[PDB]
Amino acid sequence: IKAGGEWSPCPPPPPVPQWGAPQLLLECNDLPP
Amino acid sequence: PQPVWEGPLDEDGKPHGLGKMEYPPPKPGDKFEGTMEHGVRTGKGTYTWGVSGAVYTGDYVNGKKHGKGKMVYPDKGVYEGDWVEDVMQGQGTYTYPNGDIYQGAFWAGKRHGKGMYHYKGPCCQLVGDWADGGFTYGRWVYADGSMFMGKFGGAAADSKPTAGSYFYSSSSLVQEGHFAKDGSWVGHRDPAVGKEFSV
Amino acid sequence: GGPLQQLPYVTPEQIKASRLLRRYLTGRLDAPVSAFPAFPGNEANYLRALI
Amino acid sequence: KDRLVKEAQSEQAAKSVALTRKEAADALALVTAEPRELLEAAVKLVKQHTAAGAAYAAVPEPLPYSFRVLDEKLPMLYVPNVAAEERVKFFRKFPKIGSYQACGVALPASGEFKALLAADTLFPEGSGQPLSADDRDFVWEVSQSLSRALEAVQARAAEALAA
Amino acid sequence: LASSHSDATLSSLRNMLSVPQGTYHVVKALLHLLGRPAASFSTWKRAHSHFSPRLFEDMAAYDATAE
Repeated sequence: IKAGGEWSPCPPPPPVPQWGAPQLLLECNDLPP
Repeated sequence: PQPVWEGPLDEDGKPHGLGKMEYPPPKPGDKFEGTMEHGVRTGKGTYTWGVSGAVYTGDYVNGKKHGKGKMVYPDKGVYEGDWVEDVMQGQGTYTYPNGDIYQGAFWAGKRHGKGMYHYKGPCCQLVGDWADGGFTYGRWVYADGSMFMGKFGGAAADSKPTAGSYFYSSSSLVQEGHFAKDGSWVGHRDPAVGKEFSV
Repeated sequence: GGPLQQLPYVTPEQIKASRLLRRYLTGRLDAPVSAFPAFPGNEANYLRALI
Repeated sequence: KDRLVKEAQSEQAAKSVALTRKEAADALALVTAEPRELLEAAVKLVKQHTAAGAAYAAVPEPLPYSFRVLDEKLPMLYVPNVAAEERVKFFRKFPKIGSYQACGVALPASGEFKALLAADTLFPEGSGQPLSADDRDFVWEVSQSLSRALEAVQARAAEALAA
Repeated sequence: LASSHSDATLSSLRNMLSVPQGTYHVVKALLHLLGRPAASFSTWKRAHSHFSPRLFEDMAAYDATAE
C-alpha cells in the first residue's frame, strides 16, 4: 500500500453528451419541386 | 434549381404519393423518399442528409418528425424512440459510439425522466432519475454487486456522487456518508454489515 | 521453497489502473482486484504492477 | 441463561426454515399434471423460497452459455458474474448485472435433458448479488424433484398411449 | 367421430414435451383452415395453447358451404 496522504474513491465516467454542440439541430429541408 | 420529384403528382405541382425527391447540392444533396401530401410529407418516410450523412427512417407529420422513429446521427450514435416536433421526447433508447446504452425518457433532446445507463468499458450501471442529461438520484451498481445509493450531482457536477451510502459485496459492508470538495469520502459512522440497497 | 509460479509481463494499462485503487492482497493468485475502478486482470497482474 | 436461550432459539428457527424449504422441494416430485404445469409449479417454488430475482424454466453469434449443459452433458451450471462471461444471452437486449444458475432436468434411467431451470438475480428486478449456497442447493433439489415428476409424466403418457 | 375422442386426444397431445412432426403439421394446417391469426401457432410451444376442448366444437361450427 502506497502510504501517501492522498486517495479517494473514483467517480463514475461522465455520460457522453449528444450530437448537439455546446445548439445546432439538423432539420429536413422543405422546398417544393 | 428546383428539386426533382419522381412519383405521382397532384394538381398545382404538389406531390401526393409514394415517391422519391432529390434536392440540389450547394457533397451530394439530401434525398427524401416516402409518402408526401400537398407539398409536405406525412407517413413513414426516409430522409438522408447530404453533408453530414445522417439517415432518419421514421414517421412524419406536417413535414416534421413525429411519432415513433429511428435516427443515425453523423456520429455512429443511434437514437430510437418517440419524437415530437423533430425533437427527441418521450420514451426511447440511445446507443452511443462508445457502446454505452441508455434506456429511458427524453425531453427536449436530452436524458430526462426515469432511466438506466450502461457503460461499456466498466459494466457499472446508473439507474434512476435523470434530469437535463444528468443523474440526480438512484443506484450506481458495479459489475459484481457492490453499489452506492444516494444523490448524485447534476450535469453541473458531472454526475458525481455527493451524499449517500456505499455497500461493498466483497466484504459485505455498508457505510453512509458524503463527499468533501476535494473528493475525500467522509463517513458519519463506522462501517457496519448489511445488505444491498433493493428499493 | 514449494511451488513457484512466474508472473506474466506488465502492460501500461495495468500500471495506470493500479494507481487508482487501494486493496489488501487476498493471498491467492486468482482473485478479482476490483470492479470499479476497472482493473484489466486478476490478482497476479495487480501484484506484478505493484512490484 | 438469557444468552443461552437466545442462541438456542436462533438455531431452532434456522432448522425450521431449512425443514420447510426441504419439505416444499419434496412435494413437487409427487405432483401429477401436464408437463408445462409441473414446470410452472417449480418456477413458483424456486421464486418463493430462494432470494432469486427471477426464475424461468425452458423446454458471429456466440453460442448461448446454457448450451454448455447439453454439449458437455454437465447437470448444473453457475455463473457468479454474467459480466465476466460472454456467452450469456439477455432477452431484452440490455446488458444486466448479477449472477445466474441453470441446472438441467435429466430423466432417470436415461440421460436426455428435457427441461432447464434457470434462476438469476439481475438488477434492477433482482438483488444483483451472487446466490448463496443454500439458494443454489434449493434450485438443485427443485430440479431433481421436477426430474422425477417428469419421468412419472412420461411413464403415464406411454402407458396411456399403449393402453 | 373426431369429437368422440376429443378428451383423450387433447390429453395425449398436451402431455408431449417434444414435437410430433407429422401430427404437428396436420394440426397447423387445421389451425390455418379455422382462420386463426397464424402468428400464434408457428412453433409448437405457441401451438400448445390453441388446442383445448373448444377446438372440437369450432370444427363443427365452421361453415363447409362458404367458398
